[PDB]
Amino acid sequence: SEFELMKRLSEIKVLPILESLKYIKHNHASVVRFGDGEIDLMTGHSIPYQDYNEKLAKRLQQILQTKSDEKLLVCLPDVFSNMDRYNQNARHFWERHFLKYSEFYLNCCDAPFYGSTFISRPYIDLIDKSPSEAYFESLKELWRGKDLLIVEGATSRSGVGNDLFVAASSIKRLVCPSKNAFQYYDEILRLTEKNAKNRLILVMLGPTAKVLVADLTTKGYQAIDLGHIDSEYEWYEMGATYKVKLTNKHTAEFNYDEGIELEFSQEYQEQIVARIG
Ligand SMILES: O=c1ccn([C@@H]2O[C@H](COP(=O)(O)OP(=O)(O)O)[C@@H](O)[C@H]2O)c(=O)[nH]1
Ligand SMILES: [Mn+2]
Repeated sequence: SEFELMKRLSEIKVLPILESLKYIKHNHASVVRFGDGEIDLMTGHSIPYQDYNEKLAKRLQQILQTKSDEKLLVCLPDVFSNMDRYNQNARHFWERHFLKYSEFYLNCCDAPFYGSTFISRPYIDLIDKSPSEAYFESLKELWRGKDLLIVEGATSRSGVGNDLFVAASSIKRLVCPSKNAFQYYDEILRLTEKNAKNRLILVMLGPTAKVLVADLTTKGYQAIDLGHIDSEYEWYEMGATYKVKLTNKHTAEFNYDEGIELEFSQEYQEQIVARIG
């Protein structure tokens, strides 16, 4: 029975958002997050913004086997216990997901603990949004007073038009393709390294982000996979109750980057070190 698989899967232990953040800070750890799309890719499917690629799938599988330590926190969706935190559509989505991949989760995810993939998703799927302010405040402490290198796609525009990164000392951006970034992986890694001197690296780049963080970490850098944090922050700032489309940039869960009306932001443009693609 699926019910019995649900119970068995609750053996997986995830540190929820605030606990994950305490871990990252205490340890100055890199962070890689596995979401539903990564599992889809690893098992042979194409996902929003990234076509199936066998080399990518293999790297993702290797990275998932890495133990979490003071250098790197490996994260999973925080859905194996206390699912009642999430709204009905999210609960259904996630249970369907881990039931489909029960064999994957039961067999490949045997570490003593994982961080939360939802460090990038601190608002919209929660029934009780009261803790979200605290979540975002804790997140911001990661980059307060830091020089940042943000590696993201052309539509991501993380922090653009909002105050998410206002307390960062400086921002440089490596702007990559908004879809199929893995095709340019070697160049992305090469230019990230070149520009990372004395910077904290934040990556918003789908499955490619996980490989980048893994490789940067092996080279001794702290790099944090932050995914869709910008969409969540925008929804939080407007007090959104549902996933509303942003007009000026990519929006999480809108899976084709359609209908985007781009603006010219001099400040954003001046932050761009190079474009890849
Ligand atoms: O080839 C790609 C794949 C995705 N992204 C960006 O990656 C971010 C989302 O990353 P992820 O899937 O890790 O987000 P999560 O939902 O797990 O927070 C968004 O800004 C996308 O625009 C990108 O720019 N290029
Ligand atoms: Mn996602």
